[PDB]
Amino acid sequence: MLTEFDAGYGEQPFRDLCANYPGAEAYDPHDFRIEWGPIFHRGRLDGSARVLIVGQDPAQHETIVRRILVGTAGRRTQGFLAKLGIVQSYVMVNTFLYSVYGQSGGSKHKNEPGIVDYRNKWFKAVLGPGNIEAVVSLGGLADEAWKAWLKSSDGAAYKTLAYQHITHPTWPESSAHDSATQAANTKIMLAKWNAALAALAPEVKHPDVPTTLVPYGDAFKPSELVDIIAKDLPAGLPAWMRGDTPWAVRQGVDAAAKRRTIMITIPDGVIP
Amino acid sequence: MLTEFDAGYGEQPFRDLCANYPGAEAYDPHDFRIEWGPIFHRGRLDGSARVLIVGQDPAQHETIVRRILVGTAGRRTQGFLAKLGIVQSYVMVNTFLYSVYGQSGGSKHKNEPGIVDYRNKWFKAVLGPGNIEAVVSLGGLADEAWKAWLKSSDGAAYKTLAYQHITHPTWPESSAHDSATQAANTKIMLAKWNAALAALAPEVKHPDVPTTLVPYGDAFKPSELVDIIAKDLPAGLPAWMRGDTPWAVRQGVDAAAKRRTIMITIPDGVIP
Ligand SMILES: O=c1cc[nH]c(=O)[nH]1
Ligand SMILES: O=c1cc[nH]c(=O)[nH]1
Repeated sequence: MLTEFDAGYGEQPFRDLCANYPGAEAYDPHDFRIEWGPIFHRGRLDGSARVLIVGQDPAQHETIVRRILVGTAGRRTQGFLAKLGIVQSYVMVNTFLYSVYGQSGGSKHKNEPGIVDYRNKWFKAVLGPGNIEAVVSLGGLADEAWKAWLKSSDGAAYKTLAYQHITHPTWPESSAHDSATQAANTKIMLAKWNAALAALAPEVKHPDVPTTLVPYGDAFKPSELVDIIAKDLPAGLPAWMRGDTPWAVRQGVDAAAKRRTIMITIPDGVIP
Repeated sequence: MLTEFDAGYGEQPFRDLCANYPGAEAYDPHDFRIEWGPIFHRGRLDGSARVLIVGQDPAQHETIVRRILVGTAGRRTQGFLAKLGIVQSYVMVNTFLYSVYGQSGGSKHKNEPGIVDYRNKWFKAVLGPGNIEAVVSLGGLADEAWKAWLKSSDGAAYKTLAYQHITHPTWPESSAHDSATQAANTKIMLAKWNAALAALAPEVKHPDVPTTLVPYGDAFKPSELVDIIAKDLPAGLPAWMRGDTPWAVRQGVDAAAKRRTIMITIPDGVIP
């Protein structure tokens, strides 16, 4: 009928934010992939947001879509929020603007003023209206990011919020090699996720659709992997860039080659 | 004082346009690369527009920047407009939303009833404010596109509008293989261009900068290759995305793979 899209960052305070973002003076160019520029958010900036997701750092798919959480992690997160009856009314700022280069990480820089101060201005901007009913952090650094926000002047008012530390969507796969232990560490992730949902269900009193909580099983049921909605992607992008199939990856013979190149690859079935 | 960027298409009437665009029902999926989405424009949509550029079709350098004419062609067009003394005050629009898949030139469909009307839907919108001081078409289908606009109801008001059809900026390289023949067709494009500049310059009464008209020589002065300005690119996009060096190309072993894939590689010098 009509196809929805995220107009982007026209309205203040987001215009100045996207107009005045930090570079090498804050993010170390070797430890952070600043070469790809910053990806700022995913979701609503009009106030209709009820849940805030605090993620960790972008990847190759985010680098093309220019929105965060549009890969596997985001697709698992979508379903997580889908269980809360939340289908679009969300906001998702990543901790770090740029991706960590290695597991060396931003954790070497998690308390750097350049990173924290800027991130907090975004926190303040999305929470200002005060329509956020819950907060869900993805992983450890997201947690300390949310905590570091709360110990600040502007953050103190949000200590009563419904924050919830969550394990990082892809811990299973980055923690493990065999697929047995990965599934084993998937079962433990879903368990902790269920705990968080049980904790958050009562506090989200404005869902997009009223839905009674259906807990995760031992593994990811496909119904619980929801494609990113069109309203999240900028004008024109194709629906294969928000689908169930991977379409972006870094390529190179050595670590240097991989850092400079990305390959976009359209899934089979789009072209006749 | 910092970097700029294109908010996107959030103010009407452009958002509804970007929300209701034509797809396979208008652009033939075999002849057009509908697979990458439509790219809508480049430049100003706030009324500051002075020149309308009607280009032909997007390329790889337009599938990423999401803006049209951001490669060699755009950089030549950029240099062209600099001579009219306008450095930002422009609007750029293509004949086709999607790129042509082949050498034919997507002419077989140059008269569709879904392709043409939409292009005109944009024309009416960009001309609506009535501050457009000049029109420049790039190549044959660009030329025929402007004429097709003029033969319509809403277009009738613009037959008096200063218009110059010029050779498509990449005519030299798409014609021949030898450096010499490309070198031979060097002033044949400029000289023909100089006339259009001579013809429009007096009618471009509101430039961004008072500028002395300098006709083209026989070849492209490096100064006549102007990098695309930041305000044209969406928020966050790295400045290597709009530099003097190419950074995107199609790759594959057969024709099918090549249509599905795109390699982006960052130029040397971005990463220390
Ligand atoms: O943006 C992203 C992408 C993957 N994982 C995250 O935590 N954030
Ligand atoms: O946008 C573009 C890019 C290349 N050539 C064109 O005609 N238009």
